[PDB]
Amino acid sequence: HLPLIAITRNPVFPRFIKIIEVKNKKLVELL
Amino acid sequence: GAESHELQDVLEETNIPKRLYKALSLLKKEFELSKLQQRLGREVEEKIKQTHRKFLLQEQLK
Amino acid sequence: VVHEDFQVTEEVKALTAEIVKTIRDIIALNPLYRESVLQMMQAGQRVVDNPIYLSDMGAALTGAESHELQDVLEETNIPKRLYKALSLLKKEFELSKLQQRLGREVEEKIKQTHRKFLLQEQLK
Repeated sequence: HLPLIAITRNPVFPRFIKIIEVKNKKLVELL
Repeated sequence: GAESHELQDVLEETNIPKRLYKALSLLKKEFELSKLQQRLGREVEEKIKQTHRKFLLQEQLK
Repeated sequence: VVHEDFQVTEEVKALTAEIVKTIRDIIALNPLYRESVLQMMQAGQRVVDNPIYLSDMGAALTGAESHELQDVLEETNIPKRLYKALSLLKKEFELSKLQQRLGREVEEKIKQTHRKFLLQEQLK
C-alpha cells in the first residue's frame, strides 16, 4: 500500500541493476 | 533494445514456450534492425570514402 | 523552420541513436565540454521532443567550420542533414584518431631513444 513510483522513463529490467532518478522531491519524503 | 511495449507484451504471454519464442522473435527483429542500420551506415561511410584519398592527402599536407 | 518527419517514427531514431553514440565517442576521444549535457539530455528518457535541435547540437559539438555548418543548415531534408552531420563526425573522428596516433608514435619513439641511450651505456 504505497503510492505508485513515477517511472519517468526509467525501465527496470528483471535481475538487472538500474538507476531511478526523479527531479520531484515528493518521492524523497516517501523514501 | 526492444521498446517497453515489447517488454510488456512479452510479459503478457504466460506459457514459458510462448514468451521464450516471443523473446527469440524480438531478438531476431533487433538483429535485423542492427544489420539494416549497420548496412546504411556502411554505405554512407563508403560514400564518404568515395571522396578521393587525395582529400586525406591534403588533410595531411595541412 | 522545416521540421518534416516520417509518420513511421520507429527506425528513424536509430540514426539519432547512432549519432548520439557517435557524439558520445567524440567526448570519449576528444574532451571538449562537460559530459553532463549528455547525462541530463538522455535520449532514452523521452525528454528530446525536438530531435532536430539535438542533431543541431551534435553538429555544433563537431569542429566543423562555418562553411560546413552553413551547408548543413541549407539542407532542409532531415535525413540528408543528419547524414551530412554523420559525415562531419566521421571526418573529425579520423582527424583526431590520426592526431592521437601520431602523438603516440612520437612519444614511443622518444622513449625508444631514451632506452637506446640506456642500452648504449649497457653496451659500453
